[PDB]
Amino acid sequence: NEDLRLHLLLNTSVTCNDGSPAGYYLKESRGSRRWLLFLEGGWYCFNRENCDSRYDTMRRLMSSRDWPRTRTGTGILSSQPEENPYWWNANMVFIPYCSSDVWSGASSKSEYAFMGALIIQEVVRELLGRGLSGAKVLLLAGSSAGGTGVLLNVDRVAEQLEKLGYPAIQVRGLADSGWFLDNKQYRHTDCVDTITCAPTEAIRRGIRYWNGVVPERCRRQFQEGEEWNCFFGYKVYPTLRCPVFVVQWLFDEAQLTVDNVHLPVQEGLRLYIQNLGRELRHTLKDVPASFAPACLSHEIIIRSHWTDVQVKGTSLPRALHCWDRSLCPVHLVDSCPWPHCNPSCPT
Amino acid sequence: NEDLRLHLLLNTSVTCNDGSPAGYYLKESRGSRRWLLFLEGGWYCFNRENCDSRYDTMRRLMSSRDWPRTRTGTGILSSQPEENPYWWNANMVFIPYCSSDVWSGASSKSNEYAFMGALIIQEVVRELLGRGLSGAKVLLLAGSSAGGTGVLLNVDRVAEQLEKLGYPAIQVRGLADSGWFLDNKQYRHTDCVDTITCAPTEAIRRGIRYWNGVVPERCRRQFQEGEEWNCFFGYKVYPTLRCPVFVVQWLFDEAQLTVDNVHLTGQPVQEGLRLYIQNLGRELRHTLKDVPASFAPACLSHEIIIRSHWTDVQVKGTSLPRALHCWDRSLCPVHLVDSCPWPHCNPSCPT
Ligand SMILES: *[C@@H]1O[C@H](CO)[C@@H](O)[C@H](O)[C@H]1NC(C)=O
Ligand SMILES: [Cl-]
Ligand SMILES: [Cl-]
Ligand SMILES: [Cl-]
Ligand SMILES: [Cl-]
Repeated sequence: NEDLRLHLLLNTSVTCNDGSPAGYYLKESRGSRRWLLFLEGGWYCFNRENCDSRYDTMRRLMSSRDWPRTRTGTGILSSQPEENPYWWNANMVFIPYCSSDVWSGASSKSEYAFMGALIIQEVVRELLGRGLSGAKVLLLAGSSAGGTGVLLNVDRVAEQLEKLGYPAIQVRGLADSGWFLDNKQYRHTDCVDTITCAPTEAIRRGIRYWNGVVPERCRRQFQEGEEWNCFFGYKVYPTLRCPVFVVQWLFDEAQLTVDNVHLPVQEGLRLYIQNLGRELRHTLKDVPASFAPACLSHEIIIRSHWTDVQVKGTSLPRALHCWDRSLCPVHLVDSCPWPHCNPSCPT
Repeated sequence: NEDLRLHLLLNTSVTCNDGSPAGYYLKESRGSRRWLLFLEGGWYCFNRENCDSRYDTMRRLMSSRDWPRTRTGTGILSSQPEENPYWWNANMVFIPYCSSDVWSGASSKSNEYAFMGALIIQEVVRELLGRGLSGAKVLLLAGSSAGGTGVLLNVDRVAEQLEKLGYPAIQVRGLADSGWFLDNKQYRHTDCVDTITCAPTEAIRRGIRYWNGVVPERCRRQFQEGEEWNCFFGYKVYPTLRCPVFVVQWLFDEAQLTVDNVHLTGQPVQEGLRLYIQNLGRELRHTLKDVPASFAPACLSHEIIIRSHWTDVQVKGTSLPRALHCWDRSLCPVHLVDSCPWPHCNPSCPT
C-alpha cells in the first residue's frame, strides 16, 4: 500500500497549538536513500483574537484531533511514476502544520503553544530510527508558510544532524511559494486581519507573539529586534549554507493578498502588478536554483498537475532533477511581465 | 485526555468495504465492570452503482483510511459526569461503520466491495476479551441508525459468542437508537434509484442479497427462506430476542421519512401528507406497545444516544439518561412513549 501513515510524536511536550500531539506522516521506501520531508503551509496567526478566529474556522491547522490516520501522497509526495517521474521511489514525509507560526516557534512551554521549530527537530529525531540515518539526501520541502518554514529551518536541520553525528546526510531545501517581499501595499490598510496585514507588520508582531527563532546566519546580519527581516527570502537566502531550490509564481496570490490587491482592472493597479513581478524577478536574479513562472497562482509542488507547468520548455520535476544532478537547465525565471503570459499556467 | 484510542483489527482479513482494516476505538476504565460498545450508523448501499457513488461522496463510510487516531466520547460514550451521569465511568468502545451493510455481512470471501459488518463486531468482541472484557458484568451493545438496527441483528449473536467462548457471566444487553423502522407504503412513490429514497422493504430485499447478509436465527426460522428481509424491521425481530433490548425511537425519524419520500421543506402542508404523518406516528406507537423498555418522543429528528444534548429531551417528566438508569434497575418508569402524534408536540424536542 502507498498511503503515508500517521505517527503522532512520542515526546509529550511538543504539541500543536491547542496542546494536542504534533506528528508526521511517513511512507518508507526500504530500498531508497532519498528522503522528502514536506512542511504544510496555510497562513499563521499573530495575536489572540486572530488565533481564536482561526481556531473556530480552520481548526485543522491548530489541532491534531481530527487528522486522518493515513494520507495519499500527491505531486512531489506521490509514489506514482506518472505523477512524480523522478522521485516517486523516495521515502515520503508529510508534516502537518498545526503551529500557526511559519514553523518558527521554539519555546517548549506555554495559552496557545507555538512549537513549529521543535516539531521539525522532533520529526527528524524520530526519523533517524526509521531509516533517516542511512539517507544520502534529505530534501526539506514546503508550500507557502511551509516554504518560508524551509528557509527558516533547513540549516538548523543540517546542524542538528551533524551534532547528532550523521554528517554524511546531504541536506537541501525546496521552498514553494514562501518567497515574499516586504514591500509597500498597493492601497494602504491597518493591521487587523491575517489576510490584509502588511508583510512587514505581520511578521514583526508574529515573532514576538510566537517566541519565534530565525536562522542564526541571517539573525546576526540584523540588529536585535529586527529578526523579522529573516522571514523574507531575498534577505535570508544569501546567508544560507544548504542549497535551496526556490519555486515561486511571479504573481503569487498570497503576496497580492497581503499587498492588499483585491480582484475589471484599474490602470494604477496594472502598473503595480507589473512592478511586483519585476521586483520578484530582481530578487531571483542571483538565485541559481529557481523556477519562477509568470502566473497568478499559489503553491504547486504537491498539486497533481505540478508536472504540466513549464518555464522555457522545462517542467518543474525536470528542473529539480537537473538541480539534483548539478549537485539541463536550472535557473528558470520568466522574463514575461504579465499574469497568464505563460501558456502552462494552471486553470 | 479521556479520548478513545484507535485499535485496528489484528486479523486483517476482516475489513471495511474497500479492503482497509476495520477496527474500534477504546477507553479503558479498569475500576469498572460495565462495557458500552457503540455501533455507528449512516445508511448503506445495495448495489454497485450506489456503492460507487457512496465511495466518491462518502468515502469515510467505506474505508478506515481517514479515521483519526483518537476520538472524544460523546453522550452515552462521554466520560464527563455531567454529560453522562450514570455511565461516565464505563469501559467505552466506538465501532465505526465502514461496511455499508447495516452490520449484517457475514461473508469473508469477495473486483468487489467486501461486506463484513457482523464479522467486524465478532472480531471486536474477541479482541476486547484480552483487554479487560473477560472480567465484565455487563456488555451493552448500543447503536444509532443503521447501528441501531445492527444492534437488533447482532445482540443475540454476541451473547452466543460469549457463552461459547466460556464467559457466561457477562450480561449482554441491547440499546437500539433510531433503528426501529416501518416496512410501509411510501407517501409518494419513487423508483428505487437513490439509496436514501428507495422504499424500505425494497432496499433491504436488494441489500440482503447484495451483502450476503445474515439475520438472527430465531427471527429467521419464522419466515420463508428468501424472505429474511423481514428481520431488519424492529417490530418483527424484537419478539424473538433473548437478550433484553431498550428501544429509543423518535416517532418521526428523518430517515424513515426520507425512505418514505416525505420532504418537510416548510410552507403549507397538504391534507394527504398530514394524514400520512399522523398514521406514521400511530403505527410507530402501536409497534412499541409490547416493548416494555422504550423511549419514544414525538419529535422530528434522527439519532440521540451519542449526541451531547441527549440529556435534554423528556417524556412524561423523565429524561433518557434516567429512563436507561431505571431499566438498569429493573434488571422509575421504563415505558415512555408520547401519545400526541405530531412532530414537536413535545416541548423538549431538539432544535
Ligand atoms: C481472525 O484471526 C483470529 C486469530 O488468528 C481467528 O481466531 C479468527 O477466527 C479470525 N476471524 C476470521 C473472521 O477469520
Ligand atoms: Cl510503525
Ligand atoms: Cl490537485
Ligand atoms: Cl538528463
Ligand atoms: Cl495497546
